Formats: sequence, C-alpha cells, structure tokens
Amino acid sequence: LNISYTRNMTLKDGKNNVAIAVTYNHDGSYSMQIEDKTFQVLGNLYSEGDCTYLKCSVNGVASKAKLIILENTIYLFSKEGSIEIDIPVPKYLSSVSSQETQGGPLAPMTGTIEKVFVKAGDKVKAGDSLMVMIAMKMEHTIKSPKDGTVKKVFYREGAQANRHTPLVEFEEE
Amino acid sequence: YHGDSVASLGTQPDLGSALYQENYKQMKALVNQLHERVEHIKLGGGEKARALHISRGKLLPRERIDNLIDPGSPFLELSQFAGYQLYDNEEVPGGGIITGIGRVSGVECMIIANDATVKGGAYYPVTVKKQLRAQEIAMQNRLPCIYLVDSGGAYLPRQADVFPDRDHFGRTFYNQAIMSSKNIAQIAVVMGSCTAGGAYVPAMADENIIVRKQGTIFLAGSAEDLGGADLHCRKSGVSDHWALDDHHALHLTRKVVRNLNYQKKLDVTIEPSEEPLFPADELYGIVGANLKRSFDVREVIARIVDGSRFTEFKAFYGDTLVTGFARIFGYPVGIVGNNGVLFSESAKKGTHFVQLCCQRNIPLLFLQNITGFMVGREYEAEGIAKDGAKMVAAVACAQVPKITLIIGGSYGAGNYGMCGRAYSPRFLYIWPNARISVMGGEQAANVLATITKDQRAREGKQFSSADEAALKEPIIKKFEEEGNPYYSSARVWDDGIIDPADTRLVLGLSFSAALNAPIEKTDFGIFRM
Amino acid sequence: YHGDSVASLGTQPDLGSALYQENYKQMKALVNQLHERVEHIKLGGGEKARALHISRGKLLPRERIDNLIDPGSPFLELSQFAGYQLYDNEEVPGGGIITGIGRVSGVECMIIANDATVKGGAYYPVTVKKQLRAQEIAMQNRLPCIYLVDSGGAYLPRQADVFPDRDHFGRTFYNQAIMSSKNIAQIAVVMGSCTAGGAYVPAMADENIIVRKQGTIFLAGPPLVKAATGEEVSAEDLGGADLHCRKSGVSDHWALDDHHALHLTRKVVRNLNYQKKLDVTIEPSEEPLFPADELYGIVGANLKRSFDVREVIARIVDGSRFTEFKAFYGDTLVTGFARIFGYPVGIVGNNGVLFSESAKKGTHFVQLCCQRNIPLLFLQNITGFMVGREYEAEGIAKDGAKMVAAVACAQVPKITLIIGGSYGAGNYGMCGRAYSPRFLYIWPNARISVMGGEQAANVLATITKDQRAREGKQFSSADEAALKEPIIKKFEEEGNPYYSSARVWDDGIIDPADTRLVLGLSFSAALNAPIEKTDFGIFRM
Amino acid sequence: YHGDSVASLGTQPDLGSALYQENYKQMKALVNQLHERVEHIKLGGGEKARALHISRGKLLPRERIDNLIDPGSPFLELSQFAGYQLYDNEEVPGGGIITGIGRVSGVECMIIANDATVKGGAYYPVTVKKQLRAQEIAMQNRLPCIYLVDSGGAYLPRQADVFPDRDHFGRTFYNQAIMSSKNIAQIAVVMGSCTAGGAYVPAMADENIIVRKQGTIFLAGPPLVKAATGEEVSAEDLGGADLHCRKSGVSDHWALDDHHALHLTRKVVRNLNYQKKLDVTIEPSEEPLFPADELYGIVGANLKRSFDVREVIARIVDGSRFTEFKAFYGDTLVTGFARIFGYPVGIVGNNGVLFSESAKKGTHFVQLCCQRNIPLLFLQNITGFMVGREYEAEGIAKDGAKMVAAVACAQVPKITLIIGGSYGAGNYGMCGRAYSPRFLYIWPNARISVMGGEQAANVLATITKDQRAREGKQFSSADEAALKEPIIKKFEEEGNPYYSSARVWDDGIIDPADTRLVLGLSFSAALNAPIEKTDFGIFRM
Ligand SMILES: O=CCCCC[C@@H]1SC[C@@H]2NC(=O)N[C@@H]21
Ligand SMILES: O=CCCCC[C@@H]1SC[C@@H]2NC(=O)N[C@@H]21
Ligand SMILES: O=CCCCC[C@@H]1SC[C@@H]2NC(=O)N[C@@H]21
Repeated sequence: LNISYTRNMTLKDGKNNVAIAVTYNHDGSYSMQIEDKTFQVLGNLYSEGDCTYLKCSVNGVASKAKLIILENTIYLFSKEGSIEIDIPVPKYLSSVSSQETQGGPLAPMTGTIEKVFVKAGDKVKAGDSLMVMIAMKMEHTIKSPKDGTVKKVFYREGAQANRHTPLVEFEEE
Repeated sequence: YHGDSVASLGTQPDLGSALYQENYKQMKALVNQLHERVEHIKLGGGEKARALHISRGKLLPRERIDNLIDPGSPFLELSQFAGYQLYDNEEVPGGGIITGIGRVSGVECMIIANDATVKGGAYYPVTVKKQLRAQEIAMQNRLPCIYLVDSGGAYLPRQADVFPDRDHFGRTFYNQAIMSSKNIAQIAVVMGSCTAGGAYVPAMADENIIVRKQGTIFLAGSAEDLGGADLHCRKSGVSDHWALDDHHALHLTRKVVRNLNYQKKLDVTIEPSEEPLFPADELYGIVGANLKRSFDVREVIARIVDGSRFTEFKAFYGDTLVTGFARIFGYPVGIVGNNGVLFSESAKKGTHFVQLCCQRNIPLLFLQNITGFMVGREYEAEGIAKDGAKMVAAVACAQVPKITLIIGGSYGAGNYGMCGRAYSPRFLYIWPNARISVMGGEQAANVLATITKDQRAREGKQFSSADEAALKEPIIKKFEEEGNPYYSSARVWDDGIIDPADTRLVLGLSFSAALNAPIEKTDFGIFRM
Repeated sequence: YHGDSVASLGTQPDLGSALYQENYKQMKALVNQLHERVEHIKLGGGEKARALHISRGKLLPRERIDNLIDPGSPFLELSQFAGYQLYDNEEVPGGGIITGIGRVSGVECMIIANDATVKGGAYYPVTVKKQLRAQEIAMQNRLPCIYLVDSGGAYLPRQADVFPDRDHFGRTFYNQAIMSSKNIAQIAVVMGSCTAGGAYVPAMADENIIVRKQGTIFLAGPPLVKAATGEEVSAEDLGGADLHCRKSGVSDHWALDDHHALHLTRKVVRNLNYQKKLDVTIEPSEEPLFPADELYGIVGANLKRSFDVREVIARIVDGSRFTEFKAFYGDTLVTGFARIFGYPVGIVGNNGVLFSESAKKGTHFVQLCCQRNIPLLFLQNITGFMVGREYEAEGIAKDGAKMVAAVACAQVPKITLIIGGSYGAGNYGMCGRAYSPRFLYIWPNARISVMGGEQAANVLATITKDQRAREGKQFSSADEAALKEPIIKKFEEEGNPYYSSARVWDDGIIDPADTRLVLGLSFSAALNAPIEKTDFGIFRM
Repeated sequence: YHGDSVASLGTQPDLGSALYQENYKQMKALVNQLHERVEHIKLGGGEKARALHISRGKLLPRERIDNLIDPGSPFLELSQFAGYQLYDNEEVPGGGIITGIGRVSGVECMIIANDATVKGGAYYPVTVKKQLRAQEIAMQNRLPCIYLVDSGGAYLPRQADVFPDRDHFGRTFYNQAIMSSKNIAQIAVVMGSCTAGGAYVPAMADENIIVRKQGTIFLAGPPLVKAATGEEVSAEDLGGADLHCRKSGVSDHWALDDHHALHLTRKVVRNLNYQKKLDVTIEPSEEPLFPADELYGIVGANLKRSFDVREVIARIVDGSRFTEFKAFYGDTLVTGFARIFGYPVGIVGNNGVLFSESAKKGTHFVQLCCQRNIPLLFLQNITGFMVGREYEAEGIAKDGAKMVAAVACAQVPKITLIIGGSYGAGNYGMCGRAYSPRFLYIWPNARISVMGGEQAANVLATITKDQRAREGKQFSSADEAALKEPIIKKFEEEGNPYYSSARVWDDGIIDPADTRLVLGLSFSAALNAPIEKTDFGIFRM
C-alpha cells in the first residue's frame, strides 16, 4: 500500500556473490539493480514437451532458454550457451557441526588393491601415498589427507575395495 | 445455470470536460502527497538509528516482515499514519509499531512488529492503541497473531496514558489470553530486548522463539546473563525454540505456523472473479476533492465490483441511498452507499436491505459520503428520528462481516447509521479527500452565528458583520484541521488512508481475511415500527 | 449438618498503642475529607442553577432517583468523583451525570440520569465515559437500564473527544441496541429537553416515557431547522410535542409531571416478567466479630508500613470465619474461602512482595473457584521500593504470567478493592481495571501508577548518574534532587485516588467502614446474571 | 506454500562396528523366533482337526477372512499370541479366535472369527478377553463388527472365569447392544454350530446371515431338550434350521455355503450408507530416508545399553522430517511433530530417566496436541537399575503426576509402542494399557513389570541383609543369591513379551521392520471416529 516492494536476493556465480535488488512493479514487470546498473525484466514460463522454458526480455532484449532448478543450482540452457547459478544455502539448513577430521580417502572406484605403503601404526604427511588401486585398467594412487599417524588399515594387497569405502583409519587428535 | 446476460453499471466519463480535468488534477495531488509521506514514514527512526540497528546484526523491522511472509504475497499494512504529528515535538513514524495482515505458510496471519529504530521501541500511547486495534482485528477474524518483539518498555513521561486503564497496556496480555483460549494461535518471536511488561509477551504466547544473543527477557531489568536465549531456552524454559539469527528465527516461525493444523473453510458461495469494466484511475476525475460538488455513487461501484455487475434493490424508493448485490473477487457483497441527504424513505430502505443480507449471510460494504439528515418540521412530525434509529439499530446487530469506506463527508448521526467506527466494522478505510466531525465546519459556524447574533440582538448591544467572522473564522479552521484525514488517521480512528485506485484490491484482501471466521446468526432487537 | 464449631480470624488491636492512635487519626482525616467533598458534589451546578431548575417545575436529579427507587432501599452510586478537577477552569460535579444501582419494584436496575444543573446537561468527554461504564456494568450483570434523560447535547469545544471514536458518544446507542437484543430492558424517561442526537435515546428504548410540557425530542433543534429551511418553530412544537406522543408515536407513555413519570416507570419495571434466580448456595448472614472502624487504626495512611491483610478480612466476612488455602506456602499471598451476606466468596489478598510460590498458589486457587463457580474478591496492596522490590525477577516473570492468564480467563464474577499500592505488573495479576472485574473500588489511602514514585526517582538517579559518570562531566548530589523532586511530585499527584477516580479508572472511593456494605451490594447485583463455565488457555508449566 | 526446505533426522550407522554387528545378530534371532512361532499358530488345532473341518464342507477360519476382505488388501491381525502357554497342558493357538481389522467393500471393519479347529471352538477365559478387546477397539474407532460364528460354547472346567463377572462372556452381548445403539453396524454370519448362549450373537446382530446345512442356532441344545423334556431332536431341526431362516425368522439372509455367505456379507457392508471423513489435514506420503531393517543393529536386544530414540523416529516418519519441541529442556524426553503416511502425529519417546523437567515438558506438549487435535504416539523405553534410578524422587513424584493426568484426559487418538523396558510409574506416564491407548504394540525385545528384575533383587538384598544384621544372626553372601536368583528368574519370565502377549496386555508383538506399516494401518483405522474436544482436570501447579 502506497509503496513498492523491493526484494534483496543473493546469487552465487562461481565464487562471487551477486546482490540483486528486485522491485515488483504494478504492471507485473521487475526492475533489477545489480551494482550500478538497472535492468527492466519481464517474462513467463511455458512448457514444450517435458521441458520448462523461460521466455524473458531484459532491457527490451528478448530471448528463450530452458530452465532447470535442481538442488541449489539454476541451469539456463540457451543456444548462446549454458550458465549455472548457485542459490546460497542458509547456514541453519546446512548440517550444524559439519563432518570434521575426515580420514579415509575413498576408492575412486571398485578395483583391486595393488600396493599398500602403510603399516598398522605409521606416521604420514599430507601427500604420502597410502595405497595403489587398479580399476578397469586405470591406476589410482591414494594419498594421505592429513599429517596424523595411521590408526588402522581396512584392506590388504589383492583385496577388491568397493567405491567410497574407507581405506585407512587415522588416530583422533 | 449461470449463462444469463445481464446489464452492467457505469458510464464513460467526459475526459475532455473541464470538471473532469480539474477533479483529476486535485485528486492526483492528494494521492502524490499521500505517497511521499508514506515514503518518509517507511524510513522509521532515521539513518543513524537504522545504521545502529544493522550494526548489531539485526534485520530492519520491515525486512523482517518481507522474509516472514510467503514469497511475493501482498501485505496489507494497517494504520500507517498512527502518530503522525500527534505529539508536539516528537516524531513517531507509524507509532513505533508495524501491523498488517500477510500470508505465512499459506495462512493469513496478523503480524505485530515493534520498530526498534523509533525511540528505541518505546511504547507511546498511540503505540498501545495501534497494537490493541490489531489484536481486535485478529480476534474478530480468527487470525493467528505473530509478535516480532523488539521493545524498550513504556514511555515514562506519558505513563498515565499507557498503564492504568482498561484499554491501556494491560489489555494487551488480556487479549493474548483470550485468543489462546479460543484456539487462535499466539506466536512470539523475541528478536530483541523485552523488559517489564514486555517479558510477559513471550511468556503468554502458545509457542515462543528467541534469537541467540539479541533477545533478552526479564521481569526486572549483564542483560544476556539476566535474560538471553540460553538462560530461557535451557534453564528457565521460557523459550520453546532457539534461533541463531533473525533469518533463522523467521524460518522457524514459518515452520511453527505450518504445524497449526488449520485449513480455511468458506461459508459463502463463490463465483469466478472478473475485473471491473472501467479503469479505476477514472475515480480521480469523477470524485475530485471538492465535497460540495456531488457525484453518482454508482460510478464508484461500477469501478470496483466484478464485471461492473450490480443488482439494485428498491432503486426508485429513497433514491438518496443506493443498495444492491454485487461480487468482489468472487465474494458476494451487499453495498450501501450515500447518494444525497438521508430521508425517512432512505432509512427504511436501508433497514430492509440489512435484514436481507443478514438472513442470507452476505457481507456488507458501506460507502459513506454523507451531508446530514433531512431537516424540516414535517419530517420530524413523521418520525425521521424514529426512522433513522431503525437503521442504527439494524446495523449494530448485524453479525455479517462489515467493511466501511469513507469516500466523502462523515458528519453527525449519519456516521452512526452508515456503520461508523463505533459500530465495530471489521475494517474502516478513508479516501484522502474525506472529512469527519460531529458536524460540517460551516454548520457549526452558521449555528454559532445564530447564537451570538441572537446573544447581542436580544441583549441589545448591536453585533456587526465584522464581529461575525471574528466568530466564524476560528471555528471553520478548527473543524477543517480536526476533520482532515491525517488528523483522523494519526489517531487510530480508521485502519488507513488508501489511494482510490487501490480500493478494489484493499477490499478484496480485507473481505478475504474476514472470511476466516464462520458467520454467525444475527439476533435483532425490537424494531420500533 | 452445619453445627460444627470452627475457628475465627481477627485479633483485638492495641487501642492504646501510639501506632494505632496515629493511624486512626490520619485515616479519619482522609475519610472526613472524602465526605465533605462529596457534599459539595451533591449540590451539582449550584444554587442559581438549582433555583432555575426548580422554577420550571422539574425535580432535582437526585430527588428523581429518590422517588424512583423503592422506599428506604439503599442506592449504590458509582463514580461520584468523575470530572473532579479534570478540566482546567470548568467545574463539572460528578461529570454531569448520576449513575448507580437501586431497586425498582423489587428489581435491581441501573439508573442513568443527566444532571441538567451542570452545564445545562451537556456531554463532556468524561460524561460519555461514565455513561459507557454504567452500560458495561448493566450488560455484564443483566441489569435493566433506566435513562432519566435531561441533556443539552455534546460539548462542542471538545467534540473530537466525544463524537468520533469507538468508545465515544456513538457507542451509547450501540450498547442500547445490544442489550435490547439480549432481553435486558431499556427504559427511557424524557424529563427535559432531548437535544440533537439525544432524540435517539428515547427512540432506541424498548419502552419510553415523556413528560407533557417539559419533554422535547427532536433530531434537529429549532435553530438547525431555522438555519437549514429558514423556519421558526417552538421547541414543544418541533419535538417532545403531543406530536411526539401521538402524531409521531415516538412516546409510549404520556406523563403530566416528574412525579407522574416516575410512578409510570415503576409500573413499567413491574411488567418485565423477571424473577431473580441464584446459581450459588446460600447460608444465613452474620455480622463480623470485630468493629469495622478499627480498620482506621490498623491500616492508617502510610503505605511504607505493613499490616496483616487477615485483619481486614476478619472485619468484613460473615462471622469472621475464613478457611485459608495453602497458608504456609507463598505466605506473601493470602487465599481462602469465606461468605459475605451469605454469598460464597474466594478472597485473594496481598501480604507482601509477590514471589514464584505466591503466583503458583494464586493460580491454583483461581482454578478451584472457577471449577465450583465461586465469586472472587481481590484485595490489592502491592509493595514498592523495598529491598524485596530490588530482587531478581526472572523467576517472577516466568511464574507471574500464569496468574495473569488464569485471572483473565476466569468467568466467575470478580470484584477488586485497592486497599494500598497498585504498581506495575502486580496490578494485572490482581485483576486490575484492564481485566474486567465487575466492580473496582479504592480506599482513600490508595496509590496507583506504573511504578512507585520512589522507584522511578531512583531509577532515573541511576541513568543520569551514569549519564555524567560515563560521559565524564561530574553530576553532583544537588543535581540529583533537581532530577528526583519533579518525578516524585508527578507520581504522587497522578497516583492520588482522586486523580484516578476523577477519570473513570475505578467505580468510586469508599470509606473503609463501608467496605462490607459496598461488597454486599455489589455481589448481590453481580448475581443477577448466570455464571458461565470457564475456559482456560494453555498453562505454561 | 509448502516449498520450504527443512532438515531431516537420522544418521548412517556404522555397519562395520562390532556393536552394530552384535545387535543386528541378536535382534534378527528374536525376529526369526517370532516368525516361526506364528507359523505354528497359523495351523490352529492341527492336521487332524483341519482335515475334519474341511471334510464337512466348511472353509478354514483364515481362508474365510481372506475371502471376506477386499482382494489384496492388508489385514491387521491382533493378539496372535493370546493363550500362548497360558494353560498348563492345553494348547490354544491364538486363543481359539482370530481378530483383526480389514477392508470389506472399501470400509474398515473389525472381523471376529471363531477357530473351530481349536478345541471345537470352545470359549476359554482368554478367548473372552480377546473378543472383548476387539469389541473395545471397534467401538472406540466406530468400526463395523463382523462375527464369523462357529463356536462350541463355554469351557465348563473353567466356567468361573468365563460366565459371572462384568468382563466375562456376558459383556459380549452388552457391547453388541451398545454399538448397535450408536449406529456401529453389527453383522453376524453363522457358519457353523451356535451353541447354548451363542444363539444370542446372531439374534443381537443388526443383520444376520446363516449357512443352509452347517449353521445351527439354538438356546438349548438337543441334549438339554432331551434332558429337560425327554425329547430327541437333530441339531438342524432344533436350530439353524430352515425353521430359523423362515419359520423362526431369526435369519435375515440364507446362504448355500461358506463362499456364498462371505459374498452376502460383502453386499451387506456395501449397503451401510457410510463414507469415511477425515478431521485432520493431509499431506502427500513419503518414505523414510533410512532403511527400517537398520533398527536391528541400532536397538539390539540388550536393554542395559542405550540408544538415541531419534534414530528410531528417523526410520518411521515421512521423509525422516521431525520438528523437535523443547529440544534442550528435559533432554531425557523427546517430543516433536511429524507425519506418518500423511497423517499428523505428535511423538513422545523416552531417551533416559524421567526428570521433573521431562515431565513438565511432556505435559506442555500433550496440551498442544490436544488443542490442535493431533494424534499422539508414545515410544516407551523406561530405564531401570541405574545410579540415576537410585535418585531422590520427591520432585519426580510431584511433577510426574502432571503427565499421568494430562495423558489420561487427552481425547486425541493415542497409540503406544514399547520398544524397551516398561517399569513402575513410568509406564503410566507413557500411556500404558491402563490409560486406554487405541492400540498398544511391543517389540520382541521389550520387558514390562512393576520394577526391573534387578531392582527387586537388590531391594530384597537390603531388606533381609537388614533382617539378619539388625536381628543379629549373620546373613552371608551365598545366602544373598539364595534370595536374588529366584527373584530375577521370576521377573525375567513374567516380563517376557510372550508372557505379556499371551495374556491380552498388548495387541501384538511386531517386527521392528514392520513398525511403520503397523502404525500407518492403526492410525488410519483410528481416524474413522471424529476427534472430540479434550477436557482436563486441575493441573496441580
Ligand atoms: O588384458 C586386456 C587387454 C589390454 C591389456 C593386455 C596386455 S597389452 C600388453 C600385453 N600384450 C598383449 O597382447 N596383451 C597384454
Ligand atoms: O450548512 C449550514 C446550515 C444550513 C444547511 C445545512 C443542511 S440542512 C440539511 C442538512 N441537515 C443538516 O443537519 N445539515 C444540512
Ligand atoms: O435339571 C436337570 C436337567 C433337566 C431339567 C432342567 C430344566 S429344563 C427347564 C429349565 N431350563 C433349563 O435349561 N434347565 C431347566
């Protein structure tokens, strides 16, 4: 009533946070200000087959693109190109007490263990090779994530290790 | 079968006519004046206060509401002009409190947020009245109440007008207790300091949320140790939910409302909505700002009802009053509007119409543009007072939702018959050109010009024409100043001053909110035949 | 079987003690001051106005009430001090209106009579508030309303405080319409001129009586007809005419004079087909075992000294019999069951600073009374500026609300009597004006405000001592009383009983010796309405 | 708007951990033991009895239910273990009666079928209790009752425990009459002999179906007629005759065989003119985010070890979404809102020893659910013999009662699931059998008794150590286990889930992997009745 609603939105392009001030106009259009530049934006959503399409006009320039919003990423597909924009995730929703002191680099894939370079108790530094695994004839060398001493080893040479299974246990510090 | 073709109201105004050009220009200036004043009120305490508020990590009060309500949903703010020039040297934008109706998790709720940037959130006498009005609206319509609490306590220099009386600060907790007993959810969000009576608000709420460090609760006033989220959340137990920051608390509030297990049910029949057949901005030219000129109220109706369709009741009887059935955004409505001086026939026609709407449970809308009652020896002999009372008595007892819109003058007993503030309409709005007082400014001047002309003619000292305006000019100035819409709205006599182009939208939002409560059966008193 | 012997409250005070002598002397002076001020208010406008009123053949407003009520019946007048020094240079004795409860034809009714000798019966802002309070009392207790209408219209210089708002003059007609719809009889007697906008009062009434020559009812006065249509009409011809009685039909009964109209009113009430029914058990009445005037010595006028509220109870309840509930728990609050004039009552009275235990004890007691449909009486004496007032209140806030919430939802009749201080949130917990007690009375020694005068002074003496200690310019002790003395004066003036009663915050200032009688009359009137079931909100455990 | 993203409960357990491996192995063995025992109960009387039953052209009792309910619909059987080892030398699989809830013609109904292969369908004391429990469930949820009657009368050797008392066989007809008066349809199908006193069941029903050759209904059997009047009559001639169908009129429908009778029953239910209406809000269903079988490893069979009840919740609620209420206050109790198959539910589960804060937190939560008409689910895991169990309980007693009193008065549907121990007053506060939960289920690892076995042993080890220390004859450590070992054995035997379920204390022992399905079916059935307003007693603050 008697004023215009302006919404402060934040979007992440790569590592850069972009602040967008969106004003809801009476006619149904939107006035967006990014930094010192203002844009007049109007558009709508229409469906072709199973794909949702965004028809928009920015400062009088009209374009069409395929819109997909999965998880926190906005995918825009246009014949000019494809752009991904990340929606910031509120801290509260992000698991508080996020996982910490992760020890085991996980097998890149299901493959035979060809070499083990670490004993049950061994002091290792970041970048110290722990194990070598061959998967579909492709050699991967597992490397030490931390400088912590090794608490235990979950696999021995010749064992087949499934994808994303812990390979080494590191002593709690 | 709803395929019948029907007639529609409204006519195309003469845009070239000088009267239309003048009326549009005058009304436009009033609307522009209204808009820019709200812009200033939007800023609250000011840049220094706002900068200090943000420096503490807290959101601005209006940003809190924006994040609380559903994305893109309209927000119906109430009494934006409370406290406007009310106090001699103190500026209190919006009364220090922001109240309105918005949608949270798909549910219409009443939101009451203290503006900490205005006098540190202290409660002025108008602040209490504005909050009490909001609570009254929530109870009458069964709207859940959300309190964004950030307050500094009562304003001691004016304590006598805040603490003691029935409609003083104490009534706020009484309303919370009553609504809770009726299953009208009371949710409090402590986003700041609350002291003395303020601490009772979170305690009296059904569910309560407090921010980690900003929020503080204590009967007697470090603040964090005495109060604080941790103490109440973990030790005192006063806190039901613990929030990291303002954004987290608002997210929690939306979750709380979603668990109310409430679903809206409509008692009225619904039909598809249709836009009016005429532009709303034409109301500027049609109405203007000169109350002495008269316009056809049907023109106003034609530009707010669905499809400009209107079924007039008793069109040729008591023509100074217009009554009929229409629909706004699909809801059925019975409209009563003034089209001249009230007569005995007009009052009888209104009384008959109000009974019809109450019988069918149809909401009522009143359009007040009054100029008084018919004055004459014959009319009194025929019981005009008896007829006028018939309408005051029917309007009072009606239990259907009632909304009043003052589009012109509102004087004397005509105000009561047209559902004034004293008759508990669910909402009351006024246009920027309205005037309200016990009587018109001129009538009070002329009446006094009879009493003292008599005073000196009968006494015998002559009283000249120049002595007349030393009598009349101060009276006219007083009534003009006290009848101004801003004077009426600064105090909470109405729920806001609205742009005429926004009339249809405001009515649609208001009626939608009023339908959250079931419509009760109407019991009338004795009709003095 | 009711033959059991029981213990009784009260002890004999030491009449020889200096404290008792001083307390009696101070309280007596206050009562004498109260009496003589009422005597002046009794005279209304004055000798010249009264002589003019009688010269027109009309009865004086208080003589009308005397003739209306049953012979010898007591009359409970309300808000005698409304408008006392309220307006700077205008004296408005009693607000220009007399309201009270009396018995007409054996039925308790609310009587609202305009005092035509005061400003010609014009409606001042306080006049509207006093009338609205009377209507609220009548509706809550289902008391028929009798309007002795003799008014001169609204006071134009203060129109903004009379006309527009919800609790302004318009609400008067709204209340009449609502009560009529509930079968609460509305009777109007036009015993004098009814001005513009007052003509509605006769019309909105269920039954109406108008005096032959004196009464005039017109929506537009002869002057407005003269201004609007250029027509000159006598007041009798325009309204209150034989035209109103016969041609217009607004009048239901026609009366020769004031005496005849009052006789007709008594007949109208007798035809209401109403009979009072009691929802509560009744026991024979008994006088208290101690004289009431001893309350002067016991209580005194010094709020800093403390007294045992049980002494006050012992001198107002039947036989001084009292069953205390949770006597040893939360001892700062006293709760128990008693009887006044045979009616059962649950009494809640302050005996010190409120604690968490006291609030819990009160909340438990209020639930008991609501369950059994027992009327509640509150005796407010809140304590201020004590070392106890200077205490951690975090627990007090958590537990007090429970009492504010129980008291608000209680549906049993509630009567509040302020026998001492009434400060802060303690007022709310003890059923303040905001919590709709059926009646609220105050003793002449009471004080009410947001906080005690001293606390406001001391609090400010911390804020500005800090202001200049933290800022660095020193702020001396003499600078302290240039801060404290104006504050203490303001709170003393605005907390005075007359200040509170001049505005309608209470229903009257009563002599302590009259406490038992006033309570008996009030509870008797409140029992005219059936007691409803109480629905509570969520108790925050 | 329901598009908000929210947090979800649950964590991935360490499958490699030794504790998880051991817990899974132990719980799996219990589930396998439960499954194979039910398989044996499934066979009823045995091969010889089953062969004889089929030789008469009658369907087996469980085949009758399969044909009665809608094709492919789930069937919720109740009290499968009633009578398990209850009687010393007599095996009574399932108590001789099969009861459960299934869908007939799209309507949820309670089905009560006698198992004629078990002791010829005679009524043992447990048989009466099982039937009475089924009728209680049907009445509380307004479920139509279908009686597949094939019975041999009361078991005379135990008549004193069947006939006389209020909860004895007579109550069965009382329940039928009461449900009929409430418009809860009572349908009886006589598919076999109806003995003396069972002839009432067809008669007391609203609509009745009898099989042509097999069915016989007679108040007095051919032997009693022969003894009383010296008359010899065939069973078909005396009752269940074409005489009963036509001449006597006791039969409303005539059926050729068992298949025909079941077809007729479905038609009868379709004509009830009933449509289910929901009082609660509904949201789309979602599966939990974690596998249910992980509950084996998480919970195990060792009651001394403790687990986080939130893990159990995360694996049964829609989407593993849970809004916790008062998370950090009284942390030994977990309360919050969730949804199961779209229905809203308030969950109360134990997470340790009950404290004063926990009881207060529970009491507050129960009021919230009752106000909003939200069904309540209780997860009982009470803790016993801990240093915490050895604590001052004076506060616990004062505050616990508040929860016992709120839980009792709650009128929302209540379902209780015992996932661990259930001892002492903790059982009452968590909606035990005595507090009329709509359903009560137990996991195969549960234990229930007045107190934990160890506590009773230790308590006695204090009383007699005292007995001989105070008396003066020494009482040695070996004398201690001649005291403790018999007590521990008794409590272990009587607290076993099968002991509790053999008698009807619960409605069945359920596999943890089936917890979500059983709760979904139970809550769906409980919603057939409208939710009433809750009236509370006095909350002792
Ligand atoms: O074994 C799978 C195919 C690719 C690896 C085979 C190696 S390539 C070197 C050597 N020479 C052969 O012909 N085979 C093995
Ligand atoms: O405005 C000045 C006094 C004469 C005109 C006022 C008119 S008369 C008809 C109508 N009714 C009133 O009470 N006032 C206006
Ligand atoms: O008492 C011994 C058996 C035969 C006599 C019993 C009589 S027959 C009439 C009455 N009805 C019964 O069921 N028993 C008795």
